[PDB]
Amino acid sequence: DVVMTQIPLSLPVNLGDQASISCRSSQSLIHSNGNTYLHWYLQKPGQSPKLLMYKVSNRFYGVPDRFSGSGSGTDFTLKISRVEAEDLGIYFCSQSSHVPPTFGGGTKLEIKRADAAPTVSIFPPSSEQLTSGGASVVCFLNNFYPKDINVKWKIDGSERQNGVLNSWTDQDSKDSTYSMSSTLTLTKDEYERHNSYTCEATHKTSTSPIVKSFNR
Amino acid sequence: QIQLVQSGPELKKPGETVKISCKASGYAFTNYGVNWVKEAPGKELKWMGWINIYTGEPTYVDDFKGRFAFSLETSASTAYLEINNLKNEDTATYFCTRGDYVNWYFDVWGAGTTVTVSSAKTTPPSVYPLAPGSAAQTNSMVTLGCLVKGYFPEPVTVTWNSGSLSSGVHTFPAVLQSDLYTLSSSVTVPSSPRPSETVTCNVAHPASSTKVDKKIVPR
Ligand SMILES: C[C@]12CC[C@@H](O)C[C@H]1CC[C@@H]1[C@@H]2CC[C@]2(C)C(=O)CC[C@@H]12
Repeated sequence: DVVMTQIPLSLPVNLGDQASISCRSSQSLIHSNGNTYLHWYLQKPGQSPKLLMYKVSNRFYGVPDRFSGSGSGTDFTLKISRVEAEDLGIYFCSQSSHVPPTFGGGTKLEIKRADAAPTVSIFPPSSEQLTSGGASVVCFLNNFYPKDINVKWKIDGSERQNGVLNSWTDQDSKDSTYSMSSTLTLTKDEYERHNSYTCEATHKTSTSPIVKSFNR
Repeated sequence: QIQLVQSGPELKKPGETVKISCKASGYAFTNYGVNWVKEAPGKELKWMGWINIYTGEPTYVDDFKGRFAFSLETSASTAYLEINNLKNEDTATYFCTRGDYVNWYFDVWGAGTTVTVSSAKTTPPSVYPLAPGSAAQTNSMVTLGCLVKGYFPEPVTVTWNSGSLSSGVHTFPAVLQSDLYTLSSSVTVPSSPRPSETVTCNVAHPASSTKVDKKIVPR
Protein backbone atom coordinates (compact mmCIF):
# COMPACT_ATOMS: atom_id res chain seq x y z
CA ASP A 1 0.00 0.00 0.00
CA VAL A 2 1.55 3.10 -1.20
CA VAL A 3 0.76 5.06 1.93
CA MET A 4 -0.60 8.34 0.73
CA THR A 5 -0.22 11.21 3.39
CA GLN A 6 -1.77 14.73 3.47
CA ILE A 7 -1.24 17.66 5.81
CA PRO A 8 -2.89 19.67 7.18
CA LEU A 9 -5.91 17.76 8.62
CA SER A 10 -7.81 21.09 8.77
CA LEU A 11 -7.00 24.25 6.73
CA PRO A 12 -8.75 27.45 8.01
CA VAL A 13 -9.19 29.68 5.07
CA ASN A 14 -10.76 33.07 4.69
CA LEU A 15 -13.01 32.70 1.65
CA GLY A 16 -11.74 34.88 -1.11
CA ASP A 17 -8.17 33.85 -0.26
CA GLN A 18 -6.20 31.06 -1.96
CA ALA A 19 -5.67 27.63 -0.51
CA SER A 20 -3.06 25.11 -1.48
CA ILE A 21 -3.11 21.48 -0.29
CA SER A 22 -0.30 18.86 -0.51
CA CYS A 23 -0.03 15.03 -0.63
CA ARG A 24 3.01 12.60 -0.63
CA SER A 25 3.62 8.96 -1.57
CA SER A 26 5.34 5.97 0.08
CA GLN A 27 6.75 5.10 -3.44
CA SER A 28 7.09 7.16 -6.72
CA LEU A 29 4.15 7.73 -8.95
CA ILE A 30 5.59 7.79 -12.49
CA HIS A 31 4.03 4.65 -13.93
CA SER A 32 6.08 2.19 -15.97
CA ASN A 33 5.58 4.34 -19.19
CA GLY A 34 5.83 7.96 -18.20
CA ASN A 35 2.32 8.66 -16.86
CA THR A 36 1.46 9.81 -13.34
CA TYR A 37 -1.86 8.65 -11.98
CA LEU A 38 -2.37 10.94 -9.00
CA HIS A 39 -6.08 12.15 -8.89
CA TRP A 40 -7.92 14.40 -6.25
CA TYR A 41 -11.50 14.01 -5.05
CA LEU A 42 -13.71 16.64 -3.21
CA GLN A 43 -16.23 15.23 -0.74
CA LYS A 44 -18.85 17.72 0.38
CA PRO A 45 -20.64 16.82 3.67
CA GLY A 46 -22.62 13.56 3.71
CA GLN A 47 -22.32 13.42 -0.08
CA SER A 48 -20.05 11.54 -2.52
CA PRO A 49 -16.43 12.09 -3.57
CA LYS A 50 -16.19 13.46 -7.13
CA LEU A 51 -13.17 13.64 -9.49
CA LEU A 52 -11.66 17.18 -9.63
CA MET A 53 -8.22 16.67 -11.21
CA TYR A 54 -6.57 13.67 -12.78
CA LYS A 55 -3.12 12.75 -14.02
CA VAL A 56 -1.69 15.40 -11.74
CA SER A 57 -2.65 18.57 -13.69
CA ASN A 58 -5.80 17.98 -15.81
CA ARG A 59 -9.14 19.35 -14.73
CA PHE A 60 -12.33 17.34 -14.73
CA TYR A 61 -15.20 18.42 -16.87
CA GLY A 62 -16.95 21.19 -15.33
CA VAL A 63 -14.47 21.59 -12.39
CA PRO A 64 -14.11 25.31 -11.84
CA ASP A 65 -11.23 27.17 -13.57
CA ARG A 66 -9.42 28.27 -10.39
CA PHE A 67 -8.33 24.78 -9.46
CA SER A 68 -4.68 23.81 -10.38
CA GLY A 69 -2.30 20.87 -10.06
CA SER A 70 1.49 20.27 -9.99
CA GLY A 71 4.08 17.99 -8.40
CA SER A 72 6.47 15.32 -9.53
CA GLY A 73 7.00 11.77 -8.46
CA THR A 74 6.30 12.05 -4.73
CA ASP A 75 5.03 15.55 -3.70
CA PHE A 76 1.83 16.79 -5.34
CA THR A 77 -0.03 19.93 -4.48
CA LEU A 78 -3.63 21.13 -5.34
CA LYS A 79 -4.10 24.91 -5.51
CA ILE A 80 -7.50 26.78 -5.39
CA SER A 81 -7.18 30.47 -6.45
CA ARG A 82 -10.01 32.50 -4.83
CA VAL A 83 -11.68 29.83 -2.73
CA GLU A 84 -15.44 30.49 -3.02
CA ALA A 85 -17.86 29.08 -0.36
CA GLU A 86 -18.53 25.82 -2.30
CA ASP A 87 -15.00 24.62 -2.66
CA LEU A 88 -15.41 23.70 1.08
CA GLY A 89 -15.31 20.01 1.99
CA ILE A 90 -12.78 17.17 2.56
CA TYR A 91 -10.21 17.18 -0.35
CA PHE A 92 -8.76 13.61 -0.84
CA CYS A 93 -5.89 12.55 -3.08
CA SER A 94 -5.52 9.10 -4.63
CA GLN A 95 -3.11 7.16 -6.63
CA SER A 96 -3.82 4.39 -9.15
CA SER A 97 -0.18 4.08 -10.32
CA HIS A 98 0.43 0.97 -8.20
CA VAL A 99 -1.83 -1.94 -7.35
CA PRO A 100 -3.97 -1.33 -5.31
CA PRO A 101 -5.31 2.28 -5.58
CA THR A 102 -4.98 4.00 -2.23
CA PHE A 103 -6.55 7.07 -0.70
CA GLY A 104 -5.01 9.64 1.58
CA GLY A 105 -6.84 10.96 4.69
CA GLY A 106 -7.99 14.27 3.11
CA THR A 107 -7.73 17.84 4.38
CA LYS A 108 -10.79 19.87 5.13
CA LEU A 109 -11.21 23.50 4.10
CA GLU A 110 -12.66 25.36 7.13
CA ILE A 111 -13.60 29.11 7.46
CA LYS A 112 -11.24 31.19 9.60
CA ARG A 113 -12.41 33.47 12.37
CA ALA A 114 -11.00 35.42 15.31
CA ASP A 115 -10.57 33.19 18.34
CA ALA A 116 -13.00 32.74 21.25
CA ALA A 117 -13.01 30.51 24.31
CA PRO A 118 -15.66 27.93 25.26
CA THR A 119 -18.66 29.16 27.17
CA VAL A 120 -18.49 26.11 29.56
CA SER A 121 -21.66 25.11 31.55
CA ILE A 122 -21.79 22.24 34.05
CA PHE A 123 -24.90 20.07 34.83
CA PRO A 124 -25.46 17.57 37.75
CA PRO A 125 -27.81 14.59 37.54
CA SER A 126 -31.49 15.10 37.59
CA SER A 127 -33.66 13.56 40.28
CA GLU A 128 -35.21 11.45 37.63
CA GLN A 129 -32.04 9.81 36.29
CA LEU A 130 -31.28 9.28 40.00
CA THR A 131 -34.56 7.38 40.94
CA SER A 132 -33.40 4.55 38.65
CA GLY A 133 -29.61 4.34 39.08
CA GLY A 134 -27.16 5.94 36.61
CA ALA A 135 -25.99 9.51 36.99
CA SER A 136 -24.53 11.21 33.92
CA VAL A 137 -22.78 14.52 34.93
CA VAL A 138 -22.72 16.60 31.64
CA CYS A 139 -20.41 19.61 30.87
CA PHE A 140 -21.03 21.69 27.62
CA LEU A 141 -17.92 23.35 26.33
CA ASN A 142 -19.83 25.52 23.83
CA ASN A 143 -19.04 28.07 21.07
CA PHE A 144 -15.25 28.08 20.74
CA TYR A 145 -12.67 28.31 17.92
CA PRO A 146 -10.08 26.69 17.17
CA LYS A 147 -11.14 23.15 17.23
CA ASP A 148 -8.51 21.79 19.70
CA ILE A 149 -9.65 21.95 23.25
CA ASN A 150 -9.06 19.20 25.81
CA VAL A 151 -11.30 18.27 28.76
CA LYS A 152 -10.26 16.70 32.03
CA TRP A 153 -12.73 15.54 34.66
CA LYS A 154 -11.65 16.31 38.18
CA ILE A 155 -13.50 14.17 40.69
CA ASP A 156 -12.97 15.30 44.25
CA GLY A 157 -9.59 16.70 43.46
CA SER A 158 -8.52 13.42 41.78
CA GLU A 159 -9.06 12.79 38.10
CA ARG A 160 -11.36 10.33 36.31
CA GLN A 161 -10.83 8.53 33.03
CA ASN A 162 -13.44 5.69 32.39
CA GLY A 163 -16.80 7.32 31.95
CA VAL A 164 -16.05 10.22 29.60
CA LEU A 165 -17.48 9.97 26.08
CA ASN A 166 -17.12 13.34 24.29
CA SER A 167 -18.81 14.47 21.08
CA TRP A 168 -18.03 17.30 18.76
CA THR A 169 -20.06 19.61 16.45
CA ASP A 170 -19.30 20.56 12.83
CA GLN A 171 -18.11 24.07 12.35
CA ASP A 172 -21.25 26.10 12.93
CA SER A 173 -22.13 27.87 9.65
CA LYS A 174 -23.46 30.98 11.43
CA ASP A 175 -20.35 32.00 13.46
CA SER A 176 -17.79 29.39 12.40
CA THR A 177 -17.26 28.04 15.94
CA TYR A 178 -17.15 24.50 17.31
CA SER A 179 -18.88 23.09 20.40
CA MET A 180 -18.14 19.96 22.42
CA SER A 181 -19.57 18.05 25.40
CA SER A 182 -18.50 15.29 27.75
CA THR A 183 -20.93 13.44 30.02
CA LEU A 184 -19.20 11.63 32.82
CA THR A 185 -21.43 8.52 33.26
CA LEU A 186 -21.17 7.31 36.84
CA THR A 187 -23.49 4.89 38.71
CA LYS A 188 -25.66 6.36 41.56
CA ASP A 189 -23.30 5.01 44.38
CA GLU A 190 -20.19 6.16 42.48
CA TYR A 191 -21.83 9.60 42.25
CA GLU A 192 -23.02 9.49 45.96
CA ARG A 193 -19.54 8.41 47.20
CA HIS A 194 -18.22 11.76 46.03
CA ASN A 195 -18.86 15.40 46.47
CA SER A 196 -16.84 17.92 44.36
CA TYR A 197 -17.36 17.54 40.68
CA THR A 198 -15.46 19.76 38.34
CA CYS A 199 -15.16 19.77 34.71
CA GLU A 200 -12.02 21.31 33.26
CA ALA A 201 -10.89 22.31 29.74
CA THR A 202 -7.60 23.86 28.48
CA HIS A 203 -8.19 25.63 25.15
CA LYS A 204 -5.49 27.65 23.16
CA THR A 205 -6.94 30.99 24.48
CA SER A 206 -6.32 31.12 28.28
CA THR A 207 -3.04 29.81 29.78
CA SER A 208 -5.05 28.80 32.93
CA PRO A 209 -7.86 26.07 32.49
CA ILE A 210 -11.51 27.26 32.31
CA VAL A 211 -12.84 25.03 35.13
CA LYS A 212 -16.47 24.85 36.36
CA SER A 213 -18.19 23.01 39.25
CA PHE A 214 -20.98 21.95 41.52
CA ASN A 215 -20.62 20.44 44.91
CA ARG A 216 -22.73 17.38 45.25
CA GLN B 1 -28.21 11.46 -15.80
CA ILE B 2 -25.41 8.97 -16.07
CA GLN B 3 -25.58 7.66 -12.55
CA LEU B 4 -24.87 4.47 -10.61
CA VAL B 5 -27.86 4.16 -8.34
CA GLN B 6 -27.59 2.13 -5.16
CA SER B 7 -29.83 0.31 -2.68
CA GLY B 8 -30.95 1.74 0.69
CA PRO B 9 -29.50 1.53 4.27
CA GLU B 10 -29.13 -1.89 5.79
CA LEU B 11 -29.29 -2.72 9.49
CA LYS B 12 -27.97 -6.26 10.14
CA LYS B 13 -27.02 -8.17 13.26
CA PRO B 14 -23.76 -10.22 13.38
CA GLY B 15 -23.54 -13.29 11.23
CA GLU B 16 -26.29 -12.14 8.76
CA THR B 17 -25.76 -11.40 4.96
CA VAL B 18 -26.42 -8.19 2.79
CA LYS B 19 -26.37 -7.78 -1.00
CA ILE B 20 -25.94 -4.28 -2.40
CA SER B 21 -27.15 -3.51 -5.92
CA CYS B 22 -25.55 -0.78 -8.07
CA LYS B 23 -27.74 0.04 -11.17
CA ALA B 24 -25.76 1.66 -14.03
CA SER B 25 -27.80 3.88 -16.34
CA GLY B 26 -26.79 6.20 -19.31
CA TYR B 27 -23.63 4.54 -20.40
CA ALA B 28 -22.22 1.52 -22.06
CA PHE B 29 -21.90 -0.77 -19.17
CA THR B 30 -19.23 -3.03 -20.70
CA ASN B 31 -17.03 -0.02 -21.28
CA TYR B 32 -15.71 0.64 -17.78
CA GLY B 33 -14.84 -1.24 -14.55
CA VAL B 34 -17.15 -1.26 -11.49
CA ASN B 35 -14.99 -0.67 -8.32
CA TRP B 36 -16.25 -0.96 -4.76
CA VAL B 37 -14.86 1.63 -2.21
CA LYS B 38 -15.46 1.30 1.62
CA GLU B 39 -15.68 4.52 3.68
CA ALA B 40 -15.40 3.48 7.30
CA PRO B 41 -16.22 5.84 10.25
CA GLY B 42 -13.08 8.03 10.76
CA LYS B 43 -10.96 5.46 8.94
CA GLU B 44 -9.70 5.86 5.40
CA LEU B 45 -11.63 5.72 2.24
CA LYS B 46 -10.58 2.06 1.41
CA TRP B 47 -10.62 0.32 -2.17
CA MET B 48 -12.23 -3.13 -1.86
CA GLY B 49 -11.69 -4.53 -5.29
CA TRP B 50 -13.02 -4.27 -8.91
CA ILE B 51 -15.15 -6.03 -11.53
CA ASN B 52 -14.23 -6.12 -15.25
CA ILE B 53 -17.43 -6.23 -17.27
CA TYR B 54 -15.75 -7.76 -20.39
CA THR B 55 -14.50 -10.97 -18.71
CA GLY B 56 -16.70 -10.92 -15.60
CA GLU B 57 -13.83 -11.82 -13.20
CA PRO B 58 -13.43 -9.55 -10.11
CA THR B 59 -10.21 -8.61 -8.44
CA TYR B 60 -9.97 -8.21 -4.67
CA VAL B 61 -7.63 -6.41 -2.32
CA ASP B 62 -6.31 -8.98 0.13
CA ASP B 63 -8.09 -7.17 2.93
CA PHE B 64 -11.61 -8.12 1.79
CA LYS B 65 -10.87 -11.50 0.14
CA GLY B 66 -12.86 -14.61 1.02
CA ARG B 67 -15.85 -13.05 2.85
CA PHE B 68 -16.77 -10.19 0.53
CA ALA B 69 -17.84 -11.26 -2.92
CA PHE B 70 -18.81 -9.33 -6.03
CA SER B 71 -21.38 -10.78 -8.55
CA LEU B 72 -22.71 -9.23 -11.66
CA GLU B 73 -25.72 -9.36 -14.04
CA THR B 74 -24.43 -7.48 -17.08
CA SER B 75 -27.68 -8.05 -18.99
CA ALA B 76 -29.47 -6.04 -16.32
CA SER B 77 -26.73 -3.42 -15.85
CA THR B 78 -26.54 -4.24 -12.19
CA ALA B 79 -23.34 -4.82 -10.22
CA TYR B 80 -23.24 -6.50 -6.81
CA LEU B 81 -21.28 -6.83 -3.57
CA GLU B 82 -22.43 -9.48 -1.08
CA ILE B 83 -21.30 -9.63 2.52
CA ASN B 84 -21.67 -12.89 4.38
CA ASN B 85 -21.46 -13.57 8.15
CA LEU B 86 -21.58 -9.83 8.75
CA LYS B 87 -19.00 -8.99 11.44
CA ASN B 88 -19.38 -5.71 13.54
CA GLU B 89 -16.59 -3.88 11.86
CA ASP B 90 -18.42 -3.85 8.53
CA THR B 91 -20.39 -0.76 9.56
CA ALA B 92 -19.43 1.65 6.91
CA THR B 93 -20.76 3.23 3.76
CA TYR B 94 -19.87 1.16 0.67
CA PHE B 95 -19.83 3.04 -2.68
CA CYS B 96 -19.53 1.78 -6.21
CA THR B 97 -17.52 3.73 -8.73
CA ARG B 98 -17.11 3.51 -12.53
CA GLY B 99 -13.41 3.51 -13.28
CA ASP B 100 -11.97 4.43 -16.73
CA TYR B 101 -9.64 2.28 -18.93
CA VAL B 102 -7.39 5.04 -20.48
CA ASN B 103 -6.83 7.39 -17.53
CA TRP B 104 -7.55 5.04 -14.60
CA TYR B 105 -9.62 7.28 -12.27
CA PHE B 106 -13.09 6.71 -10.90
CA ASP B 107 -15.46 9.23 -12.30
CA VAL B 108 -19.17 8.57 -11.45
CA TRP B 109 -19.88 7.58 -7.87
CA GLY B 110 -22.93 6.10 -6.48
CA ALA B 111 -24.44 7.63 -3.38
CA GLY B 112 -23.22 4.93 -1.03
CA THR B 113 -25.12 2.41 1.08
CA THR B 114 -24.83 2.39 4.84
CA VAL B 115 -24.69 -1.03 6.60
CA THR B 116 -24.99 -0.95 10.39
CA VAL B 117 -24.17 -4.23 12.04
CA SER B 118 -25.30 -4.40 15.75
CA SER B 119 -26.87 -6.76 18.31
CA ALA B 120 -29.25 -4.21 19.92
CA LYS B 121 -33.00 -4.43 19.84
CA THR B 122 -35.14 -1.28 19.35
CA THR B 123 -35.17 0.74 22.53
CA PRO B 124 -37.03 4.03 23.08
CA PRO B 125 -34.69 6.75 24.56
CA SER B 126 -34.76 7.83 28.28
CA VAL B 127 -34.91 11.68 28.13
CA TYR B 128 -33.59 13.62 31.07
CA PRO B 129 -33.42 17.50 31.48
CA LEU B 130 -30.41 19.54 32.26
CA ALA B 131 -31.19 22.71 34.36
CA PRO B 132 -28.30 24.59 36.11
CA GLY B 133 -28.66 23.89 39.99
CA SER B 134 -28.65 27.61 41.01
CA ALA B 135 -25.37 27.75 39.05
CA ALA B 136 -25.73 31.48 38.91
CA GLN B 137 -25.39 33.95 36.01
CA THR B 138 -21.81 33.75 34.77
CA ASN B 139 -23.08 36.38 32.33
CA SER B 140 -26.85 36.69 31.73
CA MET B 141 -27.33 33.74 29.45
CA VAL B 142 -28.56 30.41 30.61
CA THR B 143 -27.85 27.38 28.58
CA LEU B 144 -30.10 24.46 29.42
CA GLY B 145 -29.90 21.02 27.83
CA CYS B 146 -31.61 17.70 27.22
CA LEU B 147 -29.91 14.26 27.44
CA VAL B 148 -31.38 11.38 25.52
CA LYS B 149 -29.61 8.22 26.52
CA GLY B 150 -29.93 4.62 25.71
CA TYR B 151 -31.55 4.32 22.22
CA PHE B 152 -31.33 2.22 19.15
CA PRO B 153 -31.66 2.85 16.17
CA GLU B 154 -30.51 6.19 15.02
CA PRO B 155 -32.29 8.60 14.45
CA VAL B 156 -33.74 10.74 17.11
CA THR B 157 -34.56 14.46 16.44
CA VAL B 158 -34.32 17.17 19.15
CA THR B 159 -36.28 20.43 18.98
CA TRP B 160 -36.89 22.99 21.67
CA ASN B 161 -40.26 24.72 21.83
CA SER B 162 -41.38 22.97 18.71
CA GLY B 163 -38.71 24.59 16.49
CA SER B 164 -39.58 28.13 17.69
CA LEU B 165 -36.00 28.14 19.19
CA SER B 166 -33.15 27.31 16.87
CA SER B 167 -30.52 30.11 16.89
CA GLY B 168 -29.11 28.98 20.28
CA VAL B 169 -29.44 25.18 19.79
CA HIS B 170 -26.46 22.82 19.47
CA THR B 171 -27.23 19.09 19.15
CA PHE B 172 -24.23 16.86 19.53
CA PRO B 173 -23.46 13.70 17.58
CA ALA B 174 -24.52 10.39 18.85
CA VAL B 175 -21.91 8.26 20.49
CA LEU B 176 -22.89 4.74 21.34
CA GLN B 177 -22.00 3.67 24.78
CA SER B 178 -22.53 -0.09 25.04
CA ASP B 179 -24.51 -0.98 21.88
CA LEU B 180 -27.08 1.71 22.43
CA TYR B 181 -26.61 5.39 21.48
CA THR B 182 -26.39 8.56 23.59
CA LEU B 183 -26.92 12.25 22.46
CA SER B 184 -27.52 15.75 24.12
CA SER B 185 -28.81 19.15 22.92
CA SER B 186 -28.31 22.58 24.57
CA VAL B 187 -30.17 25.75 24.00
CA THR B 188 -28.82 29.07 25.21
CA VAL B 189 -31.60 31.65 25.98
CA PRO B 190 -31.48 35.23 27.50
CA SER B 191 -31.97 35.02 31.42
CA SER B 192 -35.35 36.87 31.24
CA PRO B 193 -36.93 34.29 28.71
CA ARG B 194 -36.32 31.39 31.05
CA PRO B 195 -37.46 30.78 33.88
CA SER B 196 -40.33 33.23 33.20
CA GLU B 197 -41.15 31.60 29.87
CA THR B 198 -41.01 27.88 29.62
CA VAL B 199 -38.36 25.98 27.61
CA THR B 200 -39.31 22.53 26.47
CA CYS B 201 -37.25 19.81 24.97
CA ASN B 202 -39.04 17.68 22.33
CA VAL B 203 -37.40 14.46 21.17
CA ALA B 204 -38.94 12.11 18.68
CA HIS B 205 -37.58 8.58 17.92
CA PRO B 206 -39.16 7.53 14.59
CA ALA B 207 -38.04 3.85 14.75
CA SER B 208 -39.79 3.13 18.01
CA SER B 209 -42.71 5.50 17.61
CA THR B 210 -41.93 7.51 20.79
CA LYS B 211 -42.05 11.35 21.21
CA VAL B 212 -41.13 12.69 24.66
CA ASP B 213 -41.60 16.31 25.81
CA LYS B 214 -39.59 17.33 28.76
CA LYS B 215 -39.94 20.70 30.41
CA ILE B 216 -36.78 22.28 31.99
CA VAL B 217 -37.75 23.23 35.47
CA PRO B 218 -35.60 25.53 37.69
CA ARG B 219 -33.18 23.98 39.71
C1 LIG C 1 -5.23 0.48 -11.48
C2 LIG C 1 -5.88 -0.87 -11.67
C3 LIG C 1 -5.73 -1.50 -10.28
C4 LIG C 1 -6.19 -2.97 -10.20
C5 LIG C 1 -5.45 -3.79 -11.25
O1 LIG C 1 -5.93 -5.13 -11.25
C6 LIG C 1 -5.67 -3.20 -12.68
C7 LIG C 1 -5.10 -1.75 -12.70
C8 LIG C 1 -5.24 -1.20 -14.13
C9 LIG C 1 -6.69 -0.93 -14.53
C10 LIG C 1 -7.50 -0.18 -13.50
C11 LIG C 1 -7.38 -0.81 -12.10
C12 LIG C 1 -8.21 -0.08 -11.11
C13 LIG C 1 -9.67 0.00 -11.56
C14 LIG C 1 -9.80 0.59 -12.93
C15 LIG C 1 -9.54 2.10 -12.85
C16 LIG C 1 -11.16 0.43 -13.51
O2 LIG C 1 -12.21 0.54 -12.88
C17 LIG C 1 -11.02 0.16 -15.00
C18 LIG C 1 -9.52 0.16 -15.28
C19 LIG C 1 -8.95 -0.19 -13.91
